[PDB]
Amino acid sequence: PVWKDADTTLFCASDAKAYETEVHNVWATHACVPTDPNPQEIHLENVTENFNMWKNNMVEQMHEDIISLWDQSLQPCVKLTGGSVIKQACPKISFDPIPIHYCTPAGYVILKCNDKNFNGTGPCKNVSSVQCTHGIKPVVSTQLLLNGSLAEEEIIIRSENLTNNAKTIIVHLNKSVEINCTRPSDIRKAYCEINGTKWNKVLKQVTEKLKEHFNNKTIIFQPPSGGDLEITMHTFNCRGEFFYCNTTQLFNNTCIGCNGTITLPCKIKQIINMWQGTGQAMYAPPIDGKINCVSNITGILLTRDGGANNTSNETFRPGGGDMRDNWRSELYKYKVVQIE
Ligand SMILES: CCCNC(=O)N1C[C@H](N)C[C@H](C(=O)Nc2ccc(Cl)c(F)c2)C1
Ligand SMILES: *[C@@H]1O[C@H](CO)[C@@H](O)[C@H](O)[C@H]1NC(C)=O
Ligand SMILES: *[C@@H]1O[C@H](CO)[C@@H](O)[C@H](O)[C@H]1NC(C)=O
Ligand SMILES: *[C@@H]1O[C@H](CO)[C@@H](O)[C@H](O)[C@H]1NC(C)=O
Ligand SMILES: *[C@@H]1O[C@H](CO)[C@@H](O)[C@H](O)[C@H]1NC(C)=O
Ligand SMILES: *[C@@H]1O[C@H](CO)[C@@H](O)[C@H](O)[C@H]1NC(C)=O
Ligand SMILES: *[C@@H]1O[C@H](CO)[C@@H](O)[C@H](O)[C@H]1NC(C)=O
Ligand SMILES: *[C@@H]1O[C@H](CO)[C@@H](O)[C@H](O)[C@H]1NC(C)=O
Ligand SMILES: *[C@@H]1O[C@H](CO)[C@@H](O)[C@H](O)[C@H]1NC(C)=O
Ligand SMILES: *[C@@H]1O[C@H](CO)[C@@H](O)[C@H](O)[C@H]1NC(C)=O
Ligand SMILES: *[C@@H]1O[C@H](CO)[C@@H](O)[C@H](O)[C@H]1NC(C)=O
Repeated sequence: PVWKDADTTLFCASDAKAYETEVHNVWATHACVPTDPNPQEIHLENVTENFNMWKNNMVEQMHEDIISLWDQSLQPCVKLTGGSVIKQACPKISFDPIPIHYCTPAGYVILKCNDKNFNGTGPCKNVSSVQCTHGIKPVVSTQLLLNGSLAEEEIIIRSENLTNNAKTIIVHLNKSVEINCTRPSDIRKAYCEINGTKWNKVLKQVTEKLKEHFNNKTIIFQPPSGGDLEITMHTFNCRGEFFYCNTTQLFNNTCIGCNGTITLPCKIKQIINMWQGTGQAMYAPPIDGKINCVSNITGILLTRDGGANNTSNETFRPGGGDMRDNWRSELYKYKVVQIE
């Protein structure tokens, strides 16, 4: 077996159900093939391969997919794009993401890093070859990574350049923390419940691994200092509704009598700034009754403050400036190569 580094157009595979009206199933039924019924993972013995999650074309490929999934799936009452206004019908839709497998065509193969504490760049000594990645849910989110996979041993810090403060940091947790978001039966006010004990325990460990990477300086968390609501708030879609939740209680440092349930104030917003970059979208008011979603916090997006090089401290705020890193945090151990 011999291969070289290569980019190629991938196809997608799903367990999408053709009878479903849910938009991710609708999309993957007409835009993906069925899941590999006999997927074979092939260990490459005493091969060491280099990987680079920040320089990986599958990320931009998955990105183009999720954009076209959202363009076909969501129907706003009004789109505000490039100085024109298009207004269509905005019926409520069924929204619940499903895992998407990414697969190489003929003559290419996907390599998978399996070293447990791989950080995303550098050599991997435990390499396998696969035909499709594992099922990845396209969870659109800010501040927290939701419903993703877990690191298998220690918590991992991922960055293209930790000494560059403009590069987003991906925190891969080894322990999921549940975040239970409810809009009960003003109709836009909602709330997310988190186990404070669980979260403060994990974040303590996040601080200790960050301190391992910032030469034992004191690690401080802070809320985002300004921006649009999509930045200052943890946003996500629960059943077609766009939730905006204040996380200031999560990135508090004293709790690093607060060991019970954190209750995060949330609001369902009709008008949003589109993460596609294309502008302002307006949706209809939320459905009647209780809107609940229980998700797994599996990672944190952090950007570190600048100008503290002569300081005792490093101060980190939640979030990043590109949906692509959400995809990166599940595609980090994957690499396409051309078979030579
Ligand atoms: C001229 C600029 C237009 N710009 C935007 O409209 N922006 C600016 C930035 N590129 C990305 C921002 C974002 O994160 N939106 C979002 C929407 C829904 C969910 Cl569920 C979510 F988690 C996040 C939105
Ligand atoms: C390499 O990874 C495999 C698959 O995840 C796992 O069984 C173990 O960590 C390693 N095994 C060998 C033989 O290196
Ligand atoms: C990733 O691992 C390499 C060693 O292979 C190391 O040089 C690099 O700094 C690591 N990245 C981070 C963000 O720690
Ligand atoms: C998670 O990682 C930390 C170190 O990063 C470690 O102390 C802790 O035991 C790990 N937890 C689990 C459940 O593996
Ligand atoms: C990381 O960022 C710092 C400051 O932004 C820069 O001086 C350094 O050259 C960068 N390292 C790499 C490997 O690009
Ligand atoms: C949440 O994480 C647990 C393990 O931490 C896992 O068993 C469960 O399936 C996850 N839930 C979702 C919706 O991914
Ligand atoms: C989520 O919260 C609601 C109300 O706060 C509660 O009724 C429900 O049982 C909770 N679910 C889980 C899994 O904690
Ligand atoms: C938080 O997790 C602990 C274990 O870490 C568990 O015993 C407790 O029930 C949880 N508390 C809440 C409020 O969910
Ligand atoms: C950082 O702190 C730990 C404390 O456990 C210590 O073992 C380690 O040697 C320190 N490293 C540096 C470079 O100060
Ligand atoms: C989050 O809540 C705090 C008070 O708990 C408030 O001061 C802050 O302005 C809120 N964030 C936003 C973006 O409104
Ligand atoms: C995470 O997965 C659970 C179970 O599939 C789902 O109910 C929940 O809505 C998901 N969260 C998000 C933000 O998609």
